[PDB]
Amino acid sequence: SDPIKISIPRYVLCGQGKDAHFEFEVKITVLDETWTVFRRYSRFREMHKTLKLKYAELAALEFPPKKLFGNKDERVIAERRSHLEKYLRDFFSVMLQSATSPLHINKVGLTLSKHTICEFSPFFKKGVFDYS
Repeated sequence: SDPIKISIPRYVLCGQGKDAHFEFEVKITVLDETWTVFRRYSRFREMHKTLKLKYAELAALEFPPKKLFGNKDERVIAERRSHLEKYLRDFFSVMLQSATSPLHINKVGLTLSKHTICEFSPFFKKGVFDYS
């Protein structure tokens, strides 16, 4: 009844020195299949810019800006985690509603599986550190 579930349960520190940055643990579930990808903010933002020019309705979504107080402060990172989570959830909400989308709700007896999502955007494909 609710075909695509997503959460961001935690964020992890990657890299060493000043090249160290945060990635977000994205847990995705479609039907009864779950997998997890690690994605930094930049990758979310590029995903949004890329997909917005292909599906105009996404422009009604507010993407979270990166915040000028303290990239060093984990409280900032935690707020960002919450916001990215809400964003992904709304992203799929819109993509389930929009008729010209490959994700649209009319495929939910048919062709919507891990595969539809993974192909829909390289953002959701299992790459290196990602896992199922």
